[PDB]
Amino acid sequence: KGPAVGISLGTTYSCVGVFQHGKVEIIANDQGNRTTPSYVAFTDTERLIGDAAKNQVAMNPTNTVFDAKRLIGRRFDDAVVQSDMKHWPFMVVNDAGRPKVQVEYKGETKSFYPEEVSSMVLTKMKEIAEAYLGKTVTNAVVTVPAYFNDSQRQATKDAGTIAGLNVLRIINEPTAAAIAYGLDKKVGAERNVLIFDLGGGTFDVSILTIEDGIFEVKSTAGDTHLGGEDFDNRMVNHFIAEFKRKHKKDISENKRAVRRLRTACERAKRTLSSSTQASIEIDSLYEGIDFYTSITRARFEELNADLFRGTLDPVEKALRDAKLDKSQIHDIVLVGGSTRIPKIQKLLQDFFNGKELNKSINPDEAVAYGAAVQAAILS
Ligand SMILES: Nc1ncnc2c1ncn2[C@@H]1O[C@H](COP(=O)(O)OP(=O)(O)OP(=O)(O)O)[C@@H](O)[C@H]1O
Ligand SMILES: [Mg+2]
Repeated sequence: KGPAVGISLGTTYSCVGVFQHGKVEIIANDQGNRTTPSYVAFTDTERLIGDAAKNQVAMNPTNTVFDAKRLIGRRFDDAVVQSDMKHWPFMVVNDAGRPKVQVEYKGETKSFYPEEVSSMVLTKMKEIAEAYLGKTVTNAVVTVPAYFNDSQRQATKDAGTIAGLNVLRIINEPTAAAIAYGLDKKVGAERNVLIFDLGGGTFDVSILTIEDGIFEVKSTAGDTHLGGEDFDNRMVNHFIAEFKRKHKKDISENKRAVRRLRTACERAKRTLSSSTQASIEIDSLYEGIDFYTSITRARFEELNADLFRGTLDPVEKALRDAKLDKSQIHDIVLVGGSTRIPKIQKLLQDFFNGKELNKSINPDEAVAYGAAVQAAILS
């Protein structure tokens, strides 16, 4: 037949994995990345998806779509939608109560339902899998946050159908993470697991109680507007200030300068999770001025201190609601690309009085990993 795949669809990135010969392989895309941006772009001549889309965002703000996960399954009159709209550089219109994204493709203006944008990303993932597997992918298990209602889940299932994917099942992201680590095996005991998920733009904390294979979400908390992007922003402002100090030039207005500076920062941030310092080299940032500088892990940590620290409040809240003390949680798994940050790992352990963190599986691949296993058994 055909190997069912596991797909995680995140607000900023997506990932696809497959279970074969007892091992789960996370499939790398055309650029060789193990995760693909959830970006879709429309130009005069083409429809760009993934890395190709994100790589040209500075040029096409109005026709480059993202955050479709924040729209999916919702209405236009939805307070959330009404708030989010204020920050997207693309158009969201009302179509009989449902929101739609309006872009210009090949001179003509077009509109898409949130699920159609997601189906585009889903198609890229399916494509990546097939290119690797050398076979056509039909069956799949897609992940969704635990707090998604039936409409949001419906729309995700739909986005899968559009892409020609037979969605075997939609499972929660935290549950997929648990399965990745094997925290679902029956041990004739009640296990309390805390899933700490800090991705690109969202922060989710979920306390699961696993009784004989059966998962039970006891509490959830977090911030839908706190993620790795907020950390990048802090770097940007910092460097803008420095440029204005060394050159007496404010580049805030120049959207190209800022958007290129941001890309440089996000990159330096990743290397800061291994090295203690990274350099920023950008040619002709503003006018013909080349911006050559660098940051240390120490400085980076200072810039996001309050943010990193504030991460513990949602954790305290989740425990409180679940009616558990720090000592009652058996396993803590790290999920989301942002958890690779050292200071975040330290901060969490200290809170759990030195308890060991589960983090051998790349945190941004954990959900995909778990869905792959789940997909495997489902076939
Ligand atoms: N080494 C690293 N250090 C810090 N952040 C990293 C590292 N590697 C990846 N990231 C960050 O992880 C984020 C992507 O996380 P992930 O791939 O889990 O996102 P996601 O599921 O789309 O997230 P969400 O749904 O929360 O937005 C980006 O902010 C990226 O900068
Ligand atoms: Mg994620």
